[PDB]
Amino acid sequence: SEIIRVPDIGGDGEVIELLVKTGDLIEVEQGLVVLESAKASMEVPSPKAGVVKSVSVKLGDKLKEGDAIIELEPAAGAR
Repeated sequence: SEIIRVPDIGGDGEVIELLVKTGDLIEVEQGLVVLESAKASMEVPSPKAGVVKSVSVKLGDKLKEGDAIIELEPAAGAR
């Protein structure tokens, strides 16, 4: 699995709402979270089609770029 931290926003990223859960399988397109900026709010979908494994963040919490956000587990066959 790979950890997905905050991308390059150019400022601080405050979590507004969370439309995901643990064990939920996302897709390459569906949104994932809604962070707000100092001049515009941006959303971040799932960067990989996997199943949420653990949430290292919360709703309303603040995070600075470079900080880990969540850990998706893209079962690449494994079996």
